[PDB]
This record gives sequence, C-alpha cells and structure tokens, in this order.
Amino acid sequence: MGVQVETISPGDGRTFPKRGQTCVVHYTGMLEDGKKFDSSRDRNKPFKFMLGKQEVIRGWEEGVAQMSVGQRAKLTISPDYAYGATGHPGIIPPHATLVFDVELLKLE
Repeated sequence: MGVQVETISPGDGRTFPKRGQTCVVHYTGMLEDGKKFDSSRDRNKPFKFMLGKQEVIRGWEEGVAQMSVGQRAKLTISPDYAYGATGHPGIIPPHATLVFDVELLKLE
C-alpha cells in the first residue's frame, strides 16, 4: 500500500502544500507496534522540509501534501513508501510500516 491519511484535528481545509514550499511540522514517528523512534516534539524544534525535493520519505511527500495548514493527521506508511526492505540499521527494521503523527504548522 501507499500512505493512508487519517485526520486528528482539522486545519483550515483550504491551504495545501504545493511543490517547492517549505513545510514546517511537528511530528512523532512510531513503528507499527507503537514504539517511538523519532520525534521533533521531544527536541522542541519544528522540522522543516521542502516539498518535492525528496528530503523526506515518499509517504511524507504524498501524505503531507494532502494536509491543510494547521491540520494534525496520522500518516500510516507502508515500507515501499518508507525505508523499504532495508529499513534503517538499529532504528527501523526491514519491511516496516510506520505511523507518523504530523501537525502542519505553516508553509514558508
């Protein structure tokens, strides 16, 4: 599968990220069992990336683009849209489905 987007709290419902814009997010990343492996919130610094530059996993590129500014949403991302068969040594196991809690704070 690809990425599933499930709403947590609504955004403005009008402003969606376009290619080339910088997305400013807080996020928490968990394995399928629920284990947290990464979180911008624990660092108390929002994470920024530019849509369309493949700075993030494909599930983020296609999933965050479906969110409106101010929305919090749950992205469930299959391995093909994530770290794949390889995963990430000691962080993300092979063939892992990941769950991201993502809040799109603003676009720059």
